[PDB]
Amino acid sequence: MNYSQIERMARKGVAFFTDPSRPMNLIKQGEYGYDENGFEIPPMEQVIPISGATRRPNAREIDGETIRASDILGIFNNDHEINEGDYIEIDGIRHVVVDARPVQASLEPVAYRPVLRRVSV
Amino acid sequence: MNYSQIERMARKGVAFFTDPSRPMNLIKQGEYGYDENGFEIPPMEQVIPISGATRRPNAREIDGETIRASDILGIFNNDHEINEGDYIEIDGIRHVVVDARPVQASLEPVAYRPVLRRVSV
Amino acid sequence: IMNQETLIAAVEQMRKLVPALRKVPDETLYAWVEMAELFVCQKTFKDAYVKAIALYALHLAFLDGALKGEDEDLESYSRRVTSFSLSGEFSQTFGEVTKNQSGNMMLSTPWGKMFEQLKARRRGRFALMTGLR
Amino acid sequence: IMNQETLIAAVEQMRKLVPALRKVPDETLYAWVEMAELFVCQKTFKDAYVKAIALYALHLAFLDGALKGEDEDLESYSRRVTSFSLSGEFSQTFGEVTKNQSGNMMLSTPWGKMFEQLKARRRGRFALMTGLR
Amino acid sequence: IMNQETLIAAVEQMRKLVPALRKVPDETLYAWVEMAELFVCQKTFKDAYVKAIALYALHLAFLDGALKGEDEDLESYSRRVTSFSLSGEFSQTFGEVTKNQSGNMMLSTPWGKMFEQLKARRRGRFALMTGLR
Amino acid sequence: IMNQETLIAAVEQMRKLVPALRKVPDETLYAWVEMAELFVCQKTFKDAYVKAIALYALHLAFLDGALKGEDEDLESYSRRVTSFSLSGEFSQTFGEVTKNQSGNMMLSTPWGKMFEQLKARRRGRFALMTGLR
Amino acid sequence: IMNQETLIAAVEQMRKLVPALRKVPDETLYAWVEMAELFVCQKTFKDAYVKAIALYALHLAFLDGALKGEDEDLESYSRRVTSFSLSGEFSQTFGEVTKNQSGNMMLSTPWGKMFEQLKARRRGRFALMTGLR
Repeated sequence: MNYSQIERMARKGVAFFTDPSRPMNLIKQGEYGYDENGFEIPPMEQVIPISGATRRPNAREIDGETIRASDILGIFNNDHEINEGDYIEIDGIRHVVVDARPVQASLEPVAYRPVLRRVSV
Repeated sequence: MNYSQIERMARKGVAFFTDPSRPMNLIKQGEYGYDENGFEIPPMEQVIPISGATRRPNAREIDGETIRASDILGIFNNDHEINEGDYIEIDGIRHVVVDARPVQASLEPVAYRPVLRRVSV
Repeated sequence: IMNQETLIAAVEQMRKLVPALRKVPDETLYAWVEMAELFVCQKTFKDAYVKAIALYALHLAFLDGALKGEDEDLESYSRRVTSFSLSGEFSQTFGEVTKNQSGNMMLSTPWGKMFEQLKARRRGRFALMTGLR
Repeated sequence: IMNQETLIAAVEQMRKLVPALRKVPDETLYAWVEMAELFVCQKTFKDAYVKAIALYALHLAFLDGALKGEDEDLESYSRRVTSFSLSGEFSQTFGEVTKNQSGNMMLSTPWGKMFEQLKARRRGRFALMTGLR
Repeated sequence: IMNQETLIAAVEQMRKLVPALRKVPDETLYAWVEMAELFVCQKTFKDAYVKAIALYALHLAFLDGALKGEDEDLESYSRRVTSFSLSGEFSQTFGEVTKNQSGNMMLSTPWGKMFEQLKARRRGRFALMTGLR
Repeated sequence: IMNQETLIAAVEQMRKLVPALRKVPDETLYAWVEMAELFVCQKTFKDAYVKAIALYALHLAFLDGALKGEDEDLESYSRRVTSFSLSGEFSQTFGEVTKNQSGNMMLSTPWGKMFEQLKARRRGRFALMTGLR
Repeated sequence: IMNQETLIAAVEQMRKLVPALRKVPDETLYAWVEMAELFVCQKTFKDAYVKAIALYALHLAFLDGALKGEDEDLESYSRRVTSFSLSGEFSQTFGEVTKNQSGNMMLSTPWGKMFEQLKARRRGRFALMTGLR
């Protein structure tokens, strides 16, 4: 039981494999909604600082067109919970969190193991 | 923590399984840009020396035309940062870095494990 | 304890010895040092009393984990984690730093051994006595 | 009943010695201290009686995980879980902390060891007696 | 305070003997030296006082890894990480270095052994005494 | 040390015994050798004093790893790495060079044993004395 | 200096005993032999002096890998690699040769054993001394 113990251990573990020099940011957009005529723009960014761990790099090939893209998997803490379509900014390079994957056996997940795919293509 | 420890260990490991007698080089191309009519050439080569190790050779078969080419993997150091579209000169043979694969958990990745595919076909 | 200057000096010397203690709230440091002053004899040292008291307080708090308790913890004082791992992300393994076959209990931390050797320098660890009158 | 404000001082002293006990309901601490006062002498210390009783109560509580939660602790005190793991989520193992050697029960927990040293400092570890007339 | 230029020479010689300490801030080393000076005598060496004091301070700093980082250190001196691994990136293990067999605490690090030999050659390891009349 | 030709001869002897020290900057070797000459006695050898200085310097610097620290290294003197491996590229496992159950600590490196044998031949390991007058 | 033809005979017979030593430059061997001549005596053999000096120098060189490569050796004499393996090409493990049980440093290499056997056969392994008036 005692999920606070799992929480503290996960926090220390994530802090172990992290570098406090990589600029990482998290972008949450929301609350859109169209005009009576049918076109508008959502004016909100909601960017916040964050830090964590990354592993398993992979490259992307689409049809041989030389686009040179890459994707990552991550490990994070339980502050500023991750949603299913948020943006993660890494070193000036933006990725979409395609999957959250919270390491879970209870509510208020102890940590997240997201899968990131590079923006555009 | 202390990623310099991992840096030193990786450098010593790469120096272990390497031969300082294989002519190896790195080629970077960049700074193109077209003419007002639509055709020109980027006049630069940017070749630099480099050393490392390779593993897992694999031949190339297309449809039985007997072209007889081969492809390999690499292990490299943390200097002369490897990009996604660079050329690697191996013992008279050129390859293109199709995949970088930095072994990374922080900034300035400790080492690279690139995938090299032979030029032309 | 006899004043506050000595207490502040002891806490500051302890923090100089262990820079990690600078972020710990000083209240727990006061508590630990005023509990450790019960064991030290200033008649014996009379010049390095602050050094000895800081050393003993550090060893006392680092015996087996007694300062390990921050504002949030549970009753893990009877048991020690040996390993912890996420299924497919990372793994980590712990262990005890020093074996203590001697059983004197005072050479359980480096600060304890330092305090014993400092005690032998100032006034020997012997105890020789005779019945009087 | 042992003196009320002295008991309050003892319980708050052990609480600020181990901050993790702040969340524990108070009356359990009252019961533990009122039970532990049966062991320590009075005139032997007569100055640091509060510190000594706090130390011994803490040692008694953390002897072998005798002090548990309120209801969340399952009715299993003769059984200890060494390890557990969920399928693809996490894993963990455990182990002992002290590995005692003499079976005195006193050099088995850090609190017990500190109380033992305090007793040796204050009164002694000797019992010399002879038949009276 | 012991002579300022002698202390500077001590820290300088220690730094040039162990290059890795050049990055450590000077004041922590100052504190370590002025704390370690309490052990050695002067008339014992009177020529290699700087050498002996630097050796002993180095041994104290490297006793059980007591000297740690400033803030990068986490408040666990009672626990050591035997091994750690990331999932598909790397892995590593650790272990003890010396495996002391005598419990002298001077024969536990190379620096302690070096200082022990220096003391033995200069004055000796003996203490013969008798009562005054 | 008393002059410069003996110092240069010692440095040359060390470098032509172990050639990996040719890359090491000289001043560190100078510090090590002038520190190590504090043990060797000229009157015993009087002919192979340079050889003895070189042997002692090599053994003392290779005792357990103190010259390991070059211009950049971290606080790894208290822990030994036993294995290191990338997840799918290569691996490497290390181990101790010599076992030393004797504990004399002169029998820890080959240079130490060579020096001890040289001492035995030139003037025996004995030390026999009597109280004068 | 020993006679030049004696040194040449020693080094050449050493090379024919161990042909793999042919590739090393001829100056390191001169240095090793000139250091090893400080151990072998004269009247003990007076016949097979070249054989004895070659055997002793070989034992000194191959004691614990004292003789390393020219530059290919890394500055790590206190660490041995027990195994190494590349990911998908090859693997290899390492191991010790003698497992000495006497702590003599002469029953550690075959050359040392041969040298002691020859010494015992020719002169002996004893020393009876009596006081001179």
